[PDB]
Amino acid sequence: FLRGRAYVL
Amino acid sequence: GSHSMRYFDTAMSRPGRGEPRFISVGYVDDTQFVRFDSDAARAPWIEQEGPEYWDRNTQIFKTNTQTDRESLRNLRGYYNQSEAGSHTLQSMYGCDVGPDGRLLRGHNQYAYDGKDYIALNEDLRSWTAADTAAQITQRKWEAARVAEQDRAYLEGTCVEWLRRYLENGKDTLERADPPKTHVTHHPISDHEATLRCWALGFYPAEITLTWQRDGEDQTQDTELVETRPAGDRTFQKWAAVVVPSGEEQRYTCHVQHEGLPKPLTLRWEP
Amino acid sequence: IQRTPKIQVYSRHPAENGKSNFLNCYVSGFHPSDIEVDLLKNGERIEKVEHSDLSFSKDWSFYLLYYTEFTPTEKDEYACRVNHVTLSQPKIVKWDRDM
Repeated sequence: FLRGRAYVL
Repeated sequence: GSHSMRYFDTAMSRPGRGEPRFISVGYVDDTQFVRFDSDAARAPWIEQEGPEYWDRNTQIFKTNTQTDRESLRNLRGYYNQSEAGSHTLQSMYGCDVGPDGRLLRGHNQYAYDGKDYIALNEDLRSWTAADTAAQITQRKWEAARVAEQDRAYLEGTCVEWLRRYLENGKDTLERADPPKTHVTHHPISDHEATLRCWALGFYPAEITLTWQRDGEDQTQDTELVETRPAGDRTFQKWAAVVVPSGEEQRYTCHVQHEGLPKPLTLRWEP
Repeated sequence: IQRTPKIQVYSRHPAENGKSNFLNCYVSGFHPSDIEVDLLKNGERIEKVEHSDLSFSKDWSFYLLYYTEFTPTEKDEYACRVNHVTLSQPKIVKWDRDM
């Protein structure tokens, strides 16, 4: 199950 | 036994040829089970998941694509790079669990143009930044409490879905296929020959193939190819040593693999 | 900053003349990800070759498997031809049944 990216680099 | 789930994500810019391509591929152990690709015009045990699963994952992929696209813009700036070149952002994340399904450890790390950039530490609470650009990312992520969110995924979602996949895919995922082995012999010259120890049809990929001479490891003298995929779920590998003609019986090939009732010791059989 | 591909050419199953099989070209250890791979039969490019989905190893380097169904014969020669930014000229690796 994919993890959503919390914040841009 | 123990198992992992890992996603391998690649974003690559391509100035003049549209927006950056994003691809994410998911694995359980050495088995790929899903692929998402922004350029797109899955495993059997995953097909039974149905619409709620796919919609939510597709949704997450789309949002991640947006985010990785803005990350690429930021990274270009952090490194004073022109808008003309192609660049690559990669990440690997997932969890390792034990036989009981409990978390052994979590992973979430990133690389830019092939170089380590930032990684979540084993504690799932702090970051290790590779350079001053990654220190800016670290600052931002500390401010926005990113580690807390990634830890929630790793401890929760990751472990819980790995457990489900293992149950749904148990006939394959929990099956180790042992290597089929043989030793071949090829004269190089009148005075030397190559002994090659083969391992074929094994799963998972992890394997140990070694040659001994008189019981001492021939690490330096062994040519060992990288383990390679057969295309049918299984893997292959070989190890070769050059030996003086007539001395073949001083050499033994040793094979360790999870699928083997017990370790093999092999010799050339003329 | 760039890493040149390693190349292995081999069959899915042990090769037996006249028996249907799969010819593989595994390219790995390379960076960046753009790469050109062709399977050759007696010097000529095979059509409708498949490939795996772009992935990478723990050291971040990419790998791909290119493959096609084939029936080996005693006469026919097979090879893999690879180009990458790190290569001045395309590298050719011949299929050797014993490797």
